[PDB]
Amino acid sequence: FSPVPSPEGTKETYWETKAPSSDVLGIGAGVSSGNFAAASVFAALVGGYCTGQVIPLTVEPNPLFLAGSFLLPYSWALHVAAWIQKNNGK
Amino acid sequence: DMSASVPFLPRPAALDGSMVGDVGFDPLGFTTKYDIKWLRESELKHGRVCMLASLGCIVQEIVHLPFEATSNPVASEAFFQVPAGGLWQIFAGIGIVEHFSNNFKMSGSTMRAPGNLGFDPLNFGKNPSARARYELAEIKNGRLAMLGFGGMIHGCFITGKGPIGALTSMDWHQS
Amino acid sequence: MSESVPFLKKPEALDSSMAGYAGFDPLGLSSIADIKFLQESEIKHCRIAMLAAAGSIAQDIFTFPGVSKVVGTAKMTGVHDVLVKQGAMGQILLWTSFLEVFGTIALLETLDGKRAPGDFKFDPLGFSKNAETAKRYQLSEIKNGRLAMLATGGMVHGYFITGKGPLELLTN
Ligand code: CLA
Ligand code: CLA
Ligand SMILES: CC1=C(C#C/C(C)=C/C=C/C(C)=C/C=C/C=C(C)/C=C/C=C(C)/C=C/C2=C(C)CCCC2(C)C)C(C)(C)C[C@H](O)C1
Repeated sequence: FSPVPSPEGTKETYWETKAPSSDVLGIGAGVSSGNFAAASVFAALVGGYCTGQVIPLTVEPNPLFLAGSFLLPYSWALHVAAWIQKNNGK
Repeated sequence: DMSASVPFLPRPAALDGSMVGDVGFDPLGFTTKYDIKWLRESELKHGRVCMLASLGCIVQEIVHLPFEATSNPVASEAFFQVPAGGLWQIFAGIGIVEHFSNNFKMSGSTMRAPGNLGFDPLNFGKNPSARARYELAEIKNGRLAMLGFGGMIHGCFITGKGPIGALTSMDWHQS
Repeated sequence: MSESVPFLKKPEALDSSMAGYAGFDPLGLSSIADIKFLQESEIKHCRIAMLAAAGSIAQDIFTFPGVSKVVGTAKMTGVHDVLVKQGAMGQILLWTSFLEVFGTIALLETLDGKRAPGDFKFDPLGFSKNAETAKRYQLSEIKNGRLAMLATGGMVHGYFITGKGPLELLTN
């Protein structure tokens, strides 16, 4: 009804292809699919290991293991980015 | 193009080396959000209050009016160690003199050179160039007096002595 | 292809002109972040690291008047804990925070394409007035700074094992 503002750098992200354009990856638009796939596997193993090392949680835990356990959900987004880049020829 | 005070930052577009005190020193972009006439008159008012306050704090320890409850040298403590009513009367005096001085104006309404409120009964500014030089003197001593008065009043919170007393006996042999 | 790493491809973001270029970016991190941000970040890490390695050596060489009486034994990172009880660190923190505030403004101006990475125009002595000798001092700053990051990490970690401190650990 009036112009709706969006921040500078807003681009068109609607896709009807097999995979979205690499622009949907933001700052990761230039990373290759091999690098996302290897980072995804790495993050999944390190995140699962760190998660496993602190499943009995105690009042004093190792702080690095806590931070490293956040790599398991991050790996899901990494392998989705690997599928997007492999189907974009990157 | 580049600020004189800060070589790497660009010059604040607003200043243009026109007002006295313009060494291009506005890194945080405060002139873009407010009018500079209001800011300059505010700067002059803060510096004038701080000049009066610095001189007052200095002399309180050295010389006090010889009456009971006016003998506490430490400025900070002298606020509490004094009749509340008398200082309250001074606060009320600060109100009327201001309303009359600025002709009864707000932030937009105040703008008349900024800070030129007319209270110069003696003819010091004979030469207009001597007036400009005295303006540079006023702003620089006002800036010094702002930092200086802040520095002594926080010394007085730390040392508990007063300006000259804190300077003369500064504990070199401990923290 | 890349110079430093012959099997790997030349980094896209990196350029020959960018001082201290060896074509070294195997993981392609320069593609992820803005290259000017990484350049400013590397230059800043270089300068902090240079100061820290020099400080580590100097702390083993001598001690400013009165410091022996606040801290007796602690040499590298132990001194920081005693000084935070005092005002020594808080003071450095406050003034460096103030200096970094204008560093933040400088970063914003750089990221819009105007200022150059690490260029704060701080050249009082006449050391860069040639623009060929200037290029050599820029590259020397980056190489000494990179060496200093590795060194500072090396010295602090050696103190973590032994507690000796850098030069005394060299002696014993
Ligand atoms: C921000 C300013 C400021 C503030 C809040 C105070 C506040 C105080 N002072 Mg200090 N004082 C100041 C400035 C200030 N003074 C200045 C500038 C001087 C002159 C150097 C003094 C000299 C002074 C003495 C000698 C004594 C106080 C005392 C006091 C206390 C009681 C008030 C009193 O009797 O005043 C008395 C004020 C005077 C005798 C002189 C004031 C003259 C003015 C402010 C300076 C000249 C200004 C100029 C002509 C134009 C003014 C315009 C203005 C009216 C808007 C109170 C805590 C008394 C106290 O309890 O001390 C512990 C005391 O004995 N003051
Ligand atoms: C990252 C840097 C860093 C840090 C955090 C510290 C921190 C400390 N040092 Mg180490 N030190 C440093 C650098 C550093 N120093 C450097 C560069 C040297 C000289 C080569 C030293 C030499 C040294 C000795 C010999 C001793 C300390 C000591 C101390 C402690 C007391 C605080 C003090 O008085 O230091 C004061 C430190 C200095 C004054 C040196 C700072 C010099 C740099 C070059 C400052 C330059 C500012 C720069 C020119 C401004 C540029 C402006 C531009 C950005 C526009 C504290 C742990 C004492 C201690 O506890 O050790 C047991 C001690 O005895 N330091
Ligand atoms: C914690 C703590 C504090 C502190 C503190 C400080 C100052 C902590 C500083 C920590 C630093 C700077 C660590 C850096 C380590 C460097 C590493 C791991 C590089 C390894 C190089 C590798 C793997 C490969 C290198 C490579 C090789 C060999 C081959 C190719 C070349 C290259 C790529 C170079 C305090 C002061 C608050 C006190 C408090 O009580 C305790």
